[PDB]
Amino acid sequence: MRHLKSGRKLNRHSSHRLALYRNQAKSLLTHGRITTTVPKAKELRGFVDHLIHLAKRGDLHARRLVLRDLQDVKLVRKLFDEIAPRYRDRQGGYTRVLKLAERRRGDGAPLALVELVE
Amino acid sequence: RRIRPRPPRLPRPRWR
Amino acid sequence: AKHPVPKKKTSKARRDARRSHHALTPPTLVPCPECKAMKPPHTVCPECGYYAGRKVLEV
Amino acid sequence: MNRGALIKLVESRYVRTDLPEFRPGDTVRVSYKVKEGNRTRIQDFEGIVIRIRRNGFNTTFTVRKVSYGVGVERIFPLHSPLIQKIDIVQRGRARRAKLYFIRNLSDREIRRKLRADRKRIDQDRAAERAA
Amino acid sequence: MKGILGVKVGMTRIFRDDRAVPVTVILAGPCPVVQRRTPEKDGYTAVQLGFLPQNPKRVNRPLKGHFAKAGVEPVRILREIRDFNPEGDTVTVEIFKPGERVDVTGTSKGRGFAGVMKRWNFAGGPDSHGAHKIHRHPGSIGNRKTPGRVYKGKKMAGHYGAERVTVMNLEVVDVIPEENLLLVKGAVPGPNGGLVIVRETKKA
Amino acid sequence: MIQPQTYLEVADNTGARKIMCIRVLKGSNAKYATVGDVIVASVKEAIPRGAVKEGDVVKAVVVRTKKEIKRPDGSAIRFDDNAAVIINNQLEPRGTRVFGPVARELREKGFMKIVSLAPEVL
RNA sequence: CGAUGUCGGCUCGUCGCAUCCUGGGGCUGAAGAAGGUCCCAAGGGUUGGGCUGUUCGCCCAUUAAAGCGGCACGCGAGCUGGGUUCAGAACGUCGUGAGACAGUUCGGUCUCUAUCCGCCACGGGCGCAGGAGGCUUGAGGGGGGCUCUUCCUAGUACGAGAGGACCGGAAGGGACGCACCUCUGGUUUCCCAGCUGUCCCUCCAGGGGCAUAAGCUGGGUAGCCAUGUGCGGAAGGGAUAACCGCUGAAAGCAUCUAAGCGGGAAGCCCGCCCCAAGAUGAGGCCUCCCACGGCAGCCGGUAAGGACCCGGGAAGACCACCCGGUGGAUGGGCCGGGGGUGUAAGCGCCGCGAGGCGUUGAGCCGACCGGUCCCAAUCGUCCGAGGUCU
RNA sequence: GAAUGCCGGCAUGAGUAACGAUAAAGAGGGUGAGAAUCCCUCUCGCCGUAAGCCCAAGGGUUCCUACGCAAUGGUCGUCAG
RNA sequence: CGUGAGGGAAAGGUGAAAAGAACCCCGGGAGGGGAGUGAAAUAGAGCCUGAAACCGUGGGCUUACAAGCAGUCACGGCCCC
Ligand SMILES: [Mg+2]
Ligand SMILES: [Mg+2]
Ligand SMILES: [Mg+2]
Ligand SMILES: [Mg+2]
Ligand SMILES: [Mg+2]
Ligand SMILES: [Mg+2]
Ligand SMILES: [Mg+2]
Ligand SMILES: [Mg+2]
Ligand SMILES: [Mg+2]
Ligand SMILES: [Mg+2]
Ligand SMILES: [Mg+2]
Ligand SMILES: [Mg+2]
Ligand SMILES: [Mg+2]
Ligand SMILES: [Mg+2]
Ligand SMILES: [Mg+2]
Ligand SMILES: [Mg+2]
Ligand SMILES: [Mg+2]
Ligand SMILES: [Mg+2]
Ligand SMILES: [Mg+2]
Ligand SMILES: [Mg+2]
Ligand SMILES: [Mg+2]
Ligand SMILES: [Mg+2]
Ligand SMILES: [Mg+2]
Ligand SMILES: [Mg+2]
Ligand SMILES: [Mg+2]
Ligand SMILES: [Mg+2]
Ligand SMILES: [Mg+2]
Ligand SMILES: [Mg+2]
Ligand SMILES: [Mg+2]
Ligand SMILES: [Mg+2]
Ligand SMILES: [Mg+2]
Ligand SMILES: [Mg+2]
Ligand SMILES: [Mg+2]
Ligand SMILES: [Mg+2]
Ligand SMILES: [Mg+2]
Ligand SMILES: [Mg+2]
Ligand SMILES: [Mg+2]
Ligand SMILES: [Mg+2]
Ligand SMILES: [Mg+2]
Ligand SMILES: [Mg+2]
Ligand SMILES: [Mg+2]
Ligand SMILES: [Mg+2]
Ligand SMILES: [Mg+2]
Ligand SMILES: [Mg+2]
Ligand SMILES: [Mg+2]
Ligand SMILES: [Mg+2]
Ligand SMILES: [Mg+2]
Ligand SMILES: [Mg+2]
Ligand SMILES: [Mg+2]
Ligand SMILES: [Mg+2]
Ligand SMILES: [Mg+2]
Ligand SMILES: [Mg+2]
Ligand SMILES: [Mg+2]
Ligand SMILES: [Mg+2]
Ligand SMILES: [Mg+2]
Ligand SMILES: [Mg+2]
Ligand SMILES: [Mg+2]
Ligand SMILES: [Mg+2]
Ligand SMILES: [Mg+2]
Ligand SMILES: [Mg+2]
Ligand SMILES: [Mg+2]
Ligand SMILES: [Mg+2]
Ligand SMILES: [Mg+2]
Ligand SMILES: [Mg+2]
Ligand SMILES: [Mg+2]
Ligand SMILES: [Mg+2]
Ligand SMILES: [Mg+2]
Ligand SMILES: [Mg+2]
Ligand SMILES: [Mg+2]
Ligand SMILES: [Mg+2]
Ligand SMILES: [Mg+2]
Ligand SMILES: [Mg+2]
Ligand SMILES: [Mg+2]
Ligand SMILES: [Mg+2]
Ligand SMILES: [Mg+2]
Ligand SMILES: [Mg+2]
Ligand SMILES: [Mg+2]
Ligand SMILES: [Mg+2]
Ligand SMILES: [Mg+2]
Ligand SMILES: [Mg+2]
Ligand SMILES: [Mg+2]
Ligand SMILES: [Mg+2]
Ligand SMILES: [Mg+2]
Ligand SMILES: [Mg+2]
Ligand SMILES: [Mg+2]
Ligand SMILES: [Mg+2]
Ligand SMILES: [Mg+2]
Ligand SMILES: [Mg+2]
Ligand SMILES: [Mg+2]
Ligand SMILES: [Mg+2]
Ligand SMILES: [Mg+2]
Ligand SMILES: [Mg+2]
Ligand SMILES: [Mg+2]
Ligand SMILES: [Mg+2]
Ligand SMILES: [Mg+2]
Ligand SMILES: [Mg+2]
Ligand SMILES: [Mg+2]
Ligand SMILES: [Mg+2]
Ligand SMILES: [Mg+2]
Ligand SMILES: [Mg+2]
Ligand SMILES: [Mg+2]
Ligand SMILES: [Mg+2]
Ligand SMILES: [Mg+2]
Ligand SMILES: [Mg+2]
Ligand SMILES: [Mg+2]
Ligand SMILES: [Mg+2]
Ligand SMILES: [Mg+2]
Ligand SMILES: [Mg+2]
Ligand SMILES: [Mg+2]
Ligand SMILES: [Mg+2]
Ligand SMILES: [Mg+2]
Ligand SMILES: [Mg+2]
Ligand SMILES: [Mg+2]
Ligand SMILES: [Mg+2]
Ligand SMILES: [Mg+2]
Ligand SMILES: [Mg+2]
Ligand SMILES: [Mg+2]
Ligand SMILES: [Mg+2]
Ligand SMILES: [Mg+2]
Ligand SMILES: [Mg+2]
Ligand SMILES: [Mg+2]
Ligand SMILES: [Mg+2]
Ligand SMILES: [Mg+2]
Ligand SMILES: [Mg+2]
Ligand SMILES: [Mg+2]
Ligand SMILES: [Mg+2]
Ligand SMILES: [Mg+2]
Ligand SMILES: [Mg+2]
Ligand SMILES: [Mg+2]
Ligand SMILES: [Mg+2]
Ligand SMILES: [Mg+2]
Ligand SMILES: [Mg+2]
Ligand SMILES: [Mg+2]
Ligand SMILES: [Mg+2]
Ligand SMILES: [Mg+2]
Ligand SMILES: [Mg+2]
Ligand SMILES: [Mg+2]
Ligand SMILES: [Mg+2]
Ligand SMILES: [Mg+2]
Ligand SMILES: [Mg+2]
Ligand SMILES: [Mg+2]
Ligand SMILES: [Mg+2]
Ligand SMILES: [Mg+2]
Ligand SMILES: [Mg+2]
Ligand SMILES: [Mg+2]
Ligand SMILES: [Mg+2]
Ligand SMILES: [Mg+2]
Ligand SMILES: [Mg+2]
Ligand SMILES: [Mg+2]
Ligand SMILES: [Mg+2]
Ligand SMILES: [Mg+2]
Ligand SMILES: [Mg+2]
Ligand SMILES: [Mg+2]
Ligand SMILES: [Mg+2]
Ligand SMILES: [Mg+2]
Ligand SMILES: [Mg+2]
Ligand SMILES: [Mg+2]
Ligand SMILES: [Mg+2]
Ligand SMILES: [Mg+2]
Ligand SMILES: [Mg+2]
Ligand SMILES: [Mg+2]
Ligand SMILES: [Mg+2]
Ligand SMILES: [Mg+2]
Ligand SMILES: [Mg+2]
Ligand SMILES: [Mg+2]
Ligand SMILES: [Mg+2]
Ligand SMILES: [Mg+2]
Ligand SMILES: [Mg+2]
Ligand SMILES: [Mg+2]
Ligand SMILES: [Mg+2]
Ligand SMILES: [Mg+2]
Ligand SMILES: [Mg+2]
Ligand SMILES: [Mg+2]
Ligand SMILES: [Mg+2]
Ligand SMILES: [Mg+2]
Ligand SMILES: [Mg+2]
Ligand SMILES: [Mg+2]
Ligand SMILES: [Mg+2]
Ligand SMILES: [Mg+2]
Ligand SMILES: [Mg+2]
Ligand SMILES: [Mg+2]
Ligand SMILES: [Mg+2]
Ligand SMILES: [Mg+2]
Ligand SMILES: [Mg+2]
Ligand SMILES: [Mg+2]
Ligand SMILES: [Mg+2]
Ligand SMILES: [Mg+2]
Ligand SMILES: [Mg+2]
Ligand SMILES: [Mg+2]
Ligand SMILES: [Mg+2]
Ligand SMILES: [Mg+2]
Ligand SMILES: [Mg+2]
Ligand SMILES: [Mg+2]
Ligand SMILES: [Mg+2]
Ligand SMILES: [Mg+2]
Ligand SMILES: [Mg+2]
Ligand SMILES: [Mg+2]
Ligand SMILES: [Mg+2]
Ligand SMILES: [Mg+2]
Ligand SMILES: [Mg+2]
Ligand SMILES: [Mg+2]
Ligand SMILES: [Mg+2]
Ligand SMILES: [Mg+2]
Ligand SMILES: [Zn+2]
Repeated sequence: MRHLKSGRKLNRHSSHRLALYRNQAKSLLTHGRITTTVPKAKELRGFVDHLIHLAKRGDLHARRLVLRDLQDVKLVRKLFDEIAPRYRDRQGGYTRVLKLAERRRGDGAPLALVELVE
Repeated sequence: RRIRPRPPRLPRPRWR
Repeated sequence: AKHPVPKKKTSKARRDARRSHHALTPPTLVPCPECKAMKPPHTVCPECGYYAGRKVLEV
Repeated sequence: MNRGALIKLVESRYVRTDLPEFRPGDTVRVSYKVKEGNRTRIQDFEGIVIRIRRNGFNTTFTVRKVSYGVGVERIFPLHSPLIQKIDIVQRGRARRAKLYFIRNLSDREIRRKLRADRKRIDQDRAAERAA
Repeated sequence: MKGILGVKVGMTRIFRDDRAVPVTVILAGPCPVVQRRTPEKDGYTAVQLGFLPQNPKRVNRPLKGHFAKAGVEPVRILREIRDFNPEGDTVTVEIFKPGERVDVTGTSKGRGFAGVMKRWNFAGGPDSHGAHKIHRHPGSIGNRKTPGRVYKGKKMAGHYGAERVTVMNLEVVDVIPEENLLLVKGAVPGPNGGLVIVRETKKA
Repeated sequence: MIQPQTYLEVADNTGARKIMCIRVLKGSNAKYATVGDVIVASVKEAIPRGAVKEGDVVKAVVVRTKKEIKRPDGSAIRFDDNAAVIINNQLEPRGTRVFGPVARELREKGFMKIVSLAPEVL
């Protein structure tokens, strides 16, 4: 069955699903708002809050750790120097998934937005 | 249980 | 298998009777508390961009 | 209603603190109570801890001896009321947490892969120096 | 015929006389009685117990009216115990002392759509030697022209679990009345956090 | 967990070296023989001029198993091999010594001669 | 014959009883134990191997026993394809020959999609005279039903001895079943570490991709598991079977019977567990709304409730079920704990160096036990009684 | 009214199997009546004795560009052999 | 369609006259709705007539305790004339 298992499969294998999260982390941290299907969005909250949290920490350890996923020294800088300080006083919940009302024409996929909170 | 072996009536269905 | 195959043509009754569950349910919709347009609940109103009091996206 | 807490409560009456700490690789001696016929004695079992699997009260550790040319592994509940005492007899430095790999090893091979944990030995001799 | 509602909490082993006894722990008490079935009124004899207090918001008028005929606070679950008429108007773990034997009733872990192997212990087919796509399949399900049909209750694949299961004659290892706990030697149906029924056994 | 076809080491001076289980003497249809259970076996390898020879059909008791045997105290004990000691129809050892530890379960099953002959009873 | 696929095996069974075992029996050329024989009994059970395509059979080791049979010699729109009907090839044999043989031998295409009935599951609809939320009785039906060993009685009754009980009483097994994950033992697709080659980020260090749909190797939580653990068969009440009687005529005797009454099986009925009021014969109990407006009817607005939508769930294919929706701990984050990995990086020190020591059980860290409104269950909408007649 | 008749039309199975290698996608920005499918960027993955390149057979305008989207494309199409 | 010899279809009808629908509206287009032509526009080009199967909308009667080659005989009920 499935009892007490955590983690959507998203019809991707191990590597592909990790990329899908990473390349969505880069895209969320680049523009601060991306539209996606509701499933991928809900899974995006936790993957990114970890990265934001680690930036809020700030040590060299946390930057190199976040570097395993984001891989972009300039983008990590944006995260630590501009993004993370916005949330020094916030206790988690740095992201937000609100649902949209129109669907994709091609496949009817229901969509939602994911944005970094104020 | 039949003691005299029973011959088959059909050949194996052979690809046309 | 050995290619199952229908025995009798299904009647105009039996195929229509099968389709008794095939009717669609009309989309479930509520008014938007800001602009009053019928929208799906728990979605950002696609006509004014508002949700939960404030504006969220440009429509 | 906290359910791990309730379970933690039930186990409390059986928990032990009196036993020393010891990691995989530590050679050790478990003085164990055995019921042989109509009497009960303290059979000792002395060997290398090759595994320690924690689950709160339900943690257990495995100790491996060589008895008369035959390997013997023995599993103990860490809070068994039949554990009289445990005596650390040597501190070994392992690199892994489970040491099943030492099953397929000669005696010389094991002495190389498991050297004396000098840091935990010196801490041991430094402790026990109480006044 | 004493009985009590409670949730199953988890499994452990205590130690008792140089023997480790596997137990499962049940938060049994306490259960206010909210209606009594009598032969005059209802034809049979049983006590309606309640369990777990509930947010009065979430309880509709008819249900809330039921509690008021008895002066019981809104509770989450209501359940009857048949041929039980306790003296007090609150059943607690105290009605069970160690040494006793109990029957425990609970909703089993649902395995969903179960194939014929997990459900009915069938053997399936070979995994080589020519076996063709029937590795977890049942085999024949009938005969031929006679009877030319499949027997009712023919064991097949389908849903399995999340059904009522009563496991019987379990020793009551301990009772912690201060905590409303109830130890029980062995296995009890249902997952942790599932509502079970503990009754006096029917064995010898 | 000894089942038919399982090879066992013989822990005694009966001549035998390996025996191969062909039956566990535990009633009608028992699946495996653990410590203390009796087995009929076939002598597959044996030293020359022993009390038993290659190809005999002997009985033996399983003294130690490579699957771990559990105990009511909560402990368990596995050995490095599956071993047995050739016995007679009166449960008595057919040799004069036994080699290597034997599980304490033999005593509770009534094999006191073997248990006394051992070097260690774990 | 405009096709009813043919042996054996595998799988899944079910039925019969001319009963292999377990239960109850009468006769015995029945001392006892153990047999023979016949009667009742189909509840459950009836092992694993060697040989041969084999069914069958013989044999090995056991067993309470290793039953015989029907179901298209049950079962190929379930599987197999060793045997047997194709085409190749050879041996013996027959034939001048082409070839042929209940004579051998090697080889040799078994079809993804279920319409109807049937079976396993799961819903939608209406109905059960008012509309609703709970809790229930159980007509009826299914599941289950096995058995061994040792010990006490007692080395007693019995027997020359050898042997060796009835009855009653305790303990421990085998196989099977239901549930369970504390323990034992698995898995644990990215939870941690180590490692090779190559490309890259950013030169060093540190890291990433790829080598599988985990590159590989050592480990591994919860969950799902069995090899692991708990529990089941019964107890018992009743009616009987064969069989044994009581009292007893017809028939002064006798007779278990013709009046009547006892006793008596693992079998029958209740009992145990599970389904169950579509049980249309649609049951019962507790509780909630209630005389709404307009021409056994109709159209509308409502009540108690309900549904929708959303956050979800050891529930689950969808559906259903269960939980929650800010007056909230439902999921996500975050903190604590658990647990896994087994001492991160950075720097210091030691060594020419690969390395080592220390900071340090550190660093990282899925699911488990919790806390915390930081993020997301916003705001709402639609249904929904006014109660037939004697 | 029947010939497993001939031609044609329309049903059934059924909203069912399938939609043609498990190399793999993600977002942002354009275009537009309309976009998962067209263009641009960045990220990610796949081939690299090829899944790159050049020639021969064969094919015969498929090449380039502009304007289009009924049908062809197994979906879509603003794109296209 | 076949390498080739060779095989070998389907496909007729607006109206007397194009007077073949300017212009307006919805639509991206297709398609419609108006206006207009004609004796006639379900003669509007997918065009005389326009059958049947087959699909669908509205209406009347009927149907969720019922056992069937589907009808037929009787009677009752409702709807219509
Ligand atoms: Mg499954
Ligand atoms: Mg499930
Ligand atoms: Mg799976
Ligand atoms: Mg969860
Ligand atoms: Mg993951
Ligand atoms: Mg998939
Ligand atoms: Mg995919
Ligand atoms: Mg898919
Ligand atoms: Mg990979
Ligand atoms: Mg996390
Ligand atoms: Mg830094
Ligand atoms: Mg990290
Ligand atoms: Mg929607
Ligand atoms: Mg589209
Ligand atoms: Mg036969
Ligand atoms: Mg043919
Ligand atoms: Mg087939
Ligand atoms: Mg096939
Ligand atoms: Mg099939
Ligand atoms: Mg049909
Ligand atoms: Mg028809
Ligand atoms: Mg119709
Ligand atoms: Mg039709
Ligand atoms: Mg049909
Ligand atoms: Mg816990
Ligand atoms: Mg050693
Ligand atoms: Mg070293
Ligand atoms: Mg329950
Ligand atoms: Mg199973
Ligand atoms: Mg099962
Ligand atoms: Mg099972
Ligand atoms: Mg098998
Ligand atoms: Mg198998
Ligand atoms: Mg095949
Ligand atoms: Mg095949
Ligand atoms: Mg198949
Ligand atoms: Mg296969
Ligand atoms: Mg068939
Ligand atoms: Mg029939
Ligand atoms: Mg269920
Ligand atoms: Mg018991
Ligand atoms: Mg748990
Ligand atoms: Mg609960
Ligand atoms: Mg030895
Ligand atoms: Mg000794
Ligand atoms: Mg024929
Ligand atoms: Mg013919
Ligand atoms: Mg025919
Ligand atoms: Mg045919
Ligand atoms: Mg046929
Ligand atoms: Mg055979
Ligand atoms: Mg008998
Ligand atoms: Mg008898
Ligand atoms: Mg007899
Ligand atoms: Mg006798
Ligand atoms: Mg005699
Ligand atoms: Mg008979
Ligand atoms: Mg029987
Ligand atoms: Mg062989
Ligand atoms: Mg042959
Ligand atoms: Mg034969
Ligand atoms: Mg016998
Ligand atoms: Mg017997
Ligand atoms: Mg046999
Ligand atoms: Mg049979
Ligand atoms: Mg047959
Ligand atoms: Mg076949
Ligand atoms: Mg066959
Ligand atoms: Mg068939
Ligand atoms: Mg073959
Ligand atoms: Mg063949
Ligand atoms: Mg052959
Ligand atoms: Mg001649
Ligand atoms: Mg000749
Ligand atoms: Mg001649
Ligand atoms: Mg021949
Ligand atoms: Mg023949
Ligand atoms: Mg012939
Ligand atoms: Mg032959
Ligand atoms: Mg070959
Ligand atoms: Mg069907
Ligand atoms: Mg039919
Ligand atoms: Mg059906
Ligand atoms: Mg229903
Ligand atoms: Mg009624
Ligand atoms: Mg009602
Ligand atoms: Mg209700
Ligand atoms: Mg009931
Ligand atoms: Mg009943
Ligand atoms: Mg019925
Ligand atoms: Mg019954
Ligand atoms: Mg029985
Ligand atoms: Mg005696
Ligand atoms: Mg004697
Ligand atoms: Mg007895
Ligand atoms: Mg059975
Ligand atoms: Mg666990
Ligand atoms: Mg586990
Ligand atoms: Mg485990
Ligand atoms: Mg484990
Ligand atoms: Mg990772
Ligand atoms: Mg660069
Ligand atoms: Mg480097
Ligand atoms: Mg690398
Ligand atoms: Mg690359
Ligand atoms: Mg590559
Ligand atoms: Mg790859
Ligand atoms: Mg490989
Ligand atoms: Mg890797
Ligand atoms: Mg692994
Ligand atoms: Mg686990
Ligand atoms: Mg685990
Ligand atoms: Mg088991
Ligand atoms: Mg008399
Ligand atoms: Mg009488
Ligand atoms: Mg008598
Ligand atoms: Mg009686
Ligand atoms: Mg019995
Ligand atoms: Mg019930
Ligand atoms: Mg009802
Ligand atoms: Mg009911
Ligand atoms: Mg009836
Ligand atoms: Mg009726
Ligand atoms: Mg009712
Ligand atoms: Mg009643
Ligand atoms: Mg569940
Ligand atoms: Mg669902
Ligand atoms: Mg769901
Ligand atoms: Mg409900
Ligand atoms: Mg609700
Ligand atoms: Mg609410
Ligand atoms: Mg609300
Ligand atoms: Mg929460
Ligand atoms: Mg939380
Ligand atoms: Mg730890
Ligand atoms: Mg270090
Ligand atoms: Mg370091
Ligand atoms: Mg370092
Ligand atoms: Mg230096
Ligand atoms: Mg740690
Ligand atoms: Mg932690
Ligand atoms: Mg609070
Ligand atoms: Mg609103
Ligand atoms: Mg005719
Ligand atoms: Mg035809
Ligand atoms: Mg013809
Ligand atoms: Mg025509
Ligand atoms: Mg035709
Ligand atoms: Mg057509
Ligand atoms: Mg069609
Ligand atoms: Mg259609
Ligand atoms: Mg469908
Ligand atoms: Mg179909
Ligand atoms: Mg295809
Ligand atoms: Mg499909
Ligand atoms: Mg494709
Ligand atoms: Mg490929
Ligand atoms: Mg594909
Ligand atoms: Mg593949
Ligand atoms: Mg490749
Ligand atoms: Mg895009
Ligand atoms: Mg912009
Ligand atoms: Mg597109
Ligand atoms: Mg488009
Ligand atoms: Mg894209
Ligand atoms: Mg795009
Ligand atoms: Mg694509
Ligand atoms: Mg980017
Ligand atoms: Mg190359
Ligand atoms: Mg190319
Ligand atoms: Mg050319
Ligand atoms: Mg061409
Ligand atoms: Mg081009
Ligand atoms: Mg086109
Ligand atoms: Mg197009
Ligand atoms: Mg065109
Ligand atoms: Mg298209
Ligand atoms: Mg195509
Ligand atoms: Mg365009
Ligand atoms: Mg051509
Ligand atoms: Mg041509
Ligand atoms: Mg031709
Ligand atoms: Mg025409
Ligand atoms: Mg327009
Ligand atoms: Mg316009
Ligand atoms: Mg266009
Ligand atoms: Mg137009
Ligand atoms: Mg017009
Ligand atoms: Mg006119
Ligand atoms: Mg007109
Ligand atoms: Mg006309
Ligand atoms: Mg006309
Ligand atoms: Mg004309
Ligand atoms: Mg016309
Ligand atoms: Mg209508
Ligand atoms: Mg109609
Ligand atoms: Mg009716
Ligand atoms: Mg009826
Ligand atoms: Mg009818
Ligand atoms: Mg009839
Ligand atoms: Mg008829
Ligand atoms: Mg009449
Ligand atoms: Mg009439
Ligand atoms: Zn709005």
